Amino acid sequence: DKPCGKDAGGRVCTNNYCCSKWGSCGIGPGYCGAGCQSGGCDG
Repeated sequence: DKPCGKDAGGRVCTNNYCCSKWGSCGIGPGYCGAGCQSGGCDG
């Protein structure tokens, strides 16, 4: 499995997902909240 965000250069999944603080792509409270490095986040 591969990184996103700071541990990749910024990019995320092709879907409107969010990048968690350690490079895991997906959706959830710590993915799209104040944890978000990049992607379709709410904050």
